[PDB]
Amino acid sequence: EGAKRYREATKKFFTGIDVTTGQLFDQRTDITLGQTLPLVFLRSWVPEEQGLLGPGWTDSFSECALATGDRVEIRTTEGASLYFALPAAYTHSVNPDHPDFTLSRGEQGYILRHRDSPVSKYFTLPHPSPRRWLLTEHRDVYDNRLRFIYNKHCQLTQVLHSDGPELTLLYNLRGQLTEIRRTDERLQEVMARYHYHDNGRLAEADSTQNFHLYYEYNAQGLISRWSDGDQTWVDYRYDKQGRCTDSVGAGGFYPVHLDYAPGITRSTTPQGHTTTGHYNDQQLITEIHTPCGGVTRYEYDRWGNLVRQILPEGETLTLTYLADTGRVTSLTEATGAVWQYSYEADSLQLTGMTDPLQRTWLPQYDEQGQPAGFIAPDGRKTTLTRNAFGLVTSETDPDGNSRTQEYDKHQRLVRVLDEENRTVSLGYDSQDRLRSLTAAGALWRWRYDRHHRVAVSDRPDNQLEHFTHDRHGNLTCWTDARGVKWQVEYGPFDLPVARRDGEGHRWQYRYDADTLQLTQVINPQGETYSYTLDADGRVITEQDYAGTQWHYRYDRSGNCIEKRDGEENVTRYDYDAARRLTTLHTPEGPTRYHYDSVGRLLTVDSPDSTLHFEYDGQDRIVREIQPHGEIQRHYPDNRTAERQLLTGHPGRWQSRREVNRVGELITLTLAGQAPLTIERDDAGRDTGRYVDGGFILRQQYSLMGQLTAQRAGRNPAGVARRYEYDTALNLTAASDDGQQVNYLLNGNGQVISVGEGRTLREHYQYDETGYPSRRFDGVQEIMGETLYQEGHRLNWVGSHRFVYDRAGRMQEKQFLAEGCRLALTKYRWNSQNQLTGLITPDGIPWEYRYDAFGRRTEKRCIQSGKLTTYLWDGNVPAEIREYQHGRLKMIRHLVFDGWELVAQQTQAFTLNLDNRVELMAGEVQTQYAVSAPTGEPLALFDPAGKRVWRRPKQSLYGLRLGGYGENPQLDPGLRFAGQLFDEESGLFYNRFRYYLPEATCYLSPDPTGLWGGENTYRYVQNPTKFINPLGLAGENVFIHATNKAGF
Repeated sequence: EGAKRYREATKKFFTGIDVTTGQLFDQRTDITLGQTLPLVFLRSWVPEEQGLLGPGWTDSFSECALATGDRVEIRTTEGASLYFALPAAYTHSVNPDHPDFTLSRGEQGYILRHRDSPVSKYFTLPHPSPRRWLLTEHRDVYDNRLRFIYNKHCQLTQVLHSDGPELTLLYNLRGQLTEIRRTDERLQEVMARYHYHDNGRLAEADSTQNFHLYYEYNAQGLISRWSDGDQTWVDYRYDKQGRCTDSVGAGGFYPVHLDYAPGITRSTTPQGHTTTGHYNDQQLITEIHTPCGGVTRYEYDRWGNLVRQILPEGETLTLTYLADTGRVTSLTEATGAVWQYSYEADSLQLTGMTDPLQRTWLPQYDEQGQPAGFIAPDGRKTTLTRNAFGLVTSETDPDGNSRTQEYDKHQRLVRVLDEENRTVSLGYDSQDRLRSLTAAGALWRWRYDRHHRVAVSDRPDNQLEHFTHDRHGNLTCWTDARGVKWQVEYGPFDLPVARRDGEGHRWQYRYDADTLQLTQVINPQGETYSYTLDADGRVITEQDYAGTQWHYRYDRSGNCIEKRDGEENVTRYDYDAARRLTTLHTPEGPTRYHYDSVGRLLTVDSPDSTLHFEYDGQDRIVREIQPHGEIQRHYPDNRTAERQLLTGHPGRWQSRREVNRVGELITLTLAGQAPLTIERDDAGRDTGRYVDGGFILRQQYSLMGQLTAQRAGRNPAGVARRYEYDTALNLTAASDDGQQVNYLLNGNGQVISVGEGRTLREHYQYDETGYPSRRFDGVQEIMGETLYQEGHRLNWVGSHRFVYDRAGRMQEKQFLAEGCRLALTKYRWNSQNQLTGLITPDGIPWEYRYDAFGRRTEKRCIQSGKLTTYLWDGNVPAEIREYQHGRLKMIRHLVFDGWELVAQQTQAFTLNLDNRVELMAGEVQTQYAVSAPTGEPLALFDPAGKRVWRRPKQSLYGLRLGGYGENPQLDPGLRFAGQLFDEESGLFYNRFRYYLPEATCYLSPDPTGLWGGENTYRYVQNPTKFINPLGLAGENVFIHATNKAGF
């Protein structure tokens, strides 16, 4: 037939070119406006079609309908038309091959609507001369409109949007469209420009909001070369039948060769690796063969609905349909879980979904049939409200909490009022660019360049930050409020090839030609980090800056089934058909995972521990079983939670938390004690905690949200502190009781020196890579020239020499004094997680055990009888117990609010009779904490308000350099956020890695890789403004202090 099936553009497979036809796919958006319904000028390439922009180019404004007396054809902006049979005996028609569209008869012409959209298109203007009907408007069910106005001689001159926006089209004497201008409330802004070759084919397309592109054509009127005009281009060569055989981009990117045969298309790279398609007579892809092997197969209904998918290992996903509706009723996963759907009879709109656990959700619909909330499985309704224009003005939860929105006369959102009656106010330029935002008495403003990109930001503090974009919209330079410049450079495809710090040091990147994945990083000291890719683009080996290597192997479907490190340790993985990890094999044994029908973990079994979980209804966890204890969460209410810990000398601990309708803790209650009240500001920051007639804490914040003061005590000595900040928001000074400390920083915000009363206490220097290593003094003098081996691995630190393992772990530490004999500290790493495993100091050994999540469970020393056990409530401890000679010394129950300690209870046991009795069981004592921003506890207070413990004096990077005060036994054991102190070794325990304070570094390389950061052994850039709470990736403690160009 003289037709081609319509495809939805998500069912098409591309290389470089549509594999099924050898046809170039180009589709570019040039304008985008409007608030209620969108006004979008989009153009696409279809060589044998015409419209605005001349031969070959067609666009959203030139859609039309044709009617051959009883059949109607709609010419959409895709490569094919829609066909409908509409006799004079019928009001509406549907075609099973594109069942989303319905065509209905109109007053004059036809009306086309897509099921899941509110917008309908009216082809109701006769073109004077099958019969051609022009597009005349779009209309919402809300009677919003977008009107197309034609002059005499049937040119489109204007497009009017009922909100306000309004476009004028302009033509030259040859009728060629040359410009589109926005002509709206005395505006004259030019929105796009077009230029043509002498033959009238489109030569250029300059778009204010988008890109400037150029086009060249071969002698057969087919595209030969498009370019950015600066560094990007792709080149195309064609066969005698119009099909594309070769493509090459700039820089050697995307090199493809295509071979065509009837039913089969194979595409090959310059290396000879070949992908193979198969497709059926409807141009639906049936098999894909990848170059490493592996065959994926698809099977279709007679109307081209996908019914079955088989992955190359045999995972089979099946579907079933409601005969001709095109509506899916069952989806069966490869694990056998069945999902079920049902639809309304009169109109094919979803009335219910059932999941494999027999929970049912019911969608709800307003008048005009637009969604209006849902009924949850519990029977609890959520509702929505809409103004006369269809904009959501109210949303409501079954608790009665509600969120409210208000709209300008141009239907722009101008005020958002949230569930806690905090308000945000917005402001707009005449061109609808977001000009202003008022959030909490802080006012933000922005200015824009001629391409509608942010030029200047004007912060609440009256500071100016400047942005410079290239013509393509890549942020080439950022200038912060100190005038330091951060710069980054872009290559052939807006891939960044280099970036330069404010100190001026430069980094470089290299990309894979076939896939544009990152394959190399060059250090400012010339060291290199590298990936090697498979034929399928999988990473099969990576190599570290120091030259450590890892190797991987994969299965047919793409899962990773083996890892080999450089110590010859082979880790293996087995997966279920849903790609969940199901077994882990290690030199130390198997670990087994078990799941339910829905993907919820029920049991992890491991060489030395077992975890169990139970869930209740809303996928809250209600029980956990761990080694050493249990947790039982009650949840009596939507805004309450009660936790009980049972451990065992049987012990129990209870707490209750209450929440302020927006998720923030506002009260804490410990069983035997009067409650603690937490106050919240309009930004949700904690401004104070108090116990009635007792402890009170008060805190102040700047308009940039940084903490500027703390005061605490028996309000009616405590702590009394102040902070000062730079204009780039680095901390410059801190003071307590007048003892001011001063920090000075280089052009990276790294502390050069610490002065405390004009005396210099500490100073530091940094190398070209940012490692906090070169001459430094905190407690001893560290020299810079013997600090590192080959790749930021430690060589000499004072009188200690370090030896490293073949796998890049630290293996020994040697105190080579030359006056004393050998002192050796030994570490015994395992393989599952580079867990420390064991340690031998100058004498007595110590051993550690871990859970199945990487969370330490024990710490034992058999020689002296010391054991420490831990119970965990998530990413932070819940209970700690400490034993010697088989009896308790201490127990700590701890409550956290984020990474910041809020309260602590402690019982202290001691035998006094020297008889087999656990004597003098003491009384629980509650302490309330005051903490620094980066998570270090500063002081602890009695509920009555008396201070009972105070932090010793401390170095920038954590070294203790004062003495212990009163009550050293009440020290919680916490350092920066996420870390615990090990006094036997002087190491700070992060979850996945161990930190050495004396060297500012971790003992082992990053568990993830370059995702964690470019610096594999560095802890953090600045201990006073960053935290690293898991061992994986550092983050800013305050928002608005983040680097906007990236790092």
